[PDB]
Amino acid sequence: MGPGFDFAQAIMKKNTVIARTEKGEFTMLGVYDRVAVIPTHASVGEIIYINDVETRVLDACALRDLTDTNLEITIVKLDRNQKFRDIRHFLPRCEDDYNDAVLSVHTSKFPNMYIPVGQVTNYGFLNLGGTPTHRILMYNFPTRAGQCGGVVTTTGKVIGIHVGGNGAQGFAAMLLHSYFT
Repeated sequence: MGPGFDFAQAIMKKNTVIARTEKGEFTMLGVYDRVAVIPTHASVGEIIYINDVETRVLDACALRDLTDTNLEITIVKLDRNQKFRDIRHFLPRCEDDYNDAVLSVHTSKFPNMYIPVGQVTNYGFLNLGGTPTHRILMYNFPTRAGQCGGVVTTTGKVIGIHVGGNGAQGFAAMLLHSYFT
């Protein structure tokens, strides 16, 4: 509808796949080469389905901060025959608050879904499903099951991936440039 949705659509059309684990179907953001991200609660194993094709996982790292606190981001290297467009230059360098963000989801249940979530707070600490979690972004939208892995963007930045909600607010894990050097 406008330039927020334009940037979101550009990311979805080239930099997302549908990932399936034993824990469900997730939006998965490809960042560069064969490297992608997914919520840690997807429980990535040795094999994952990528657009319904059996794919070997070459490496998987569940990120934690230097206090040994969950960040809810798993970085996955896929045994895929094709690279992602390199979008690392759209990643923020530091923790921040944002205006006018879009959450974009693409799964079998929710194809071509875009949600204007509005203002995004650097929330910080969240007890996410019982697990202490840091670097959480919050937006005041009633996000639902099937949105995990959804990409959070502003115009010109890819800022996070959706990891949960409480019925009234949604929560994303930050993406930072330093995760992907």
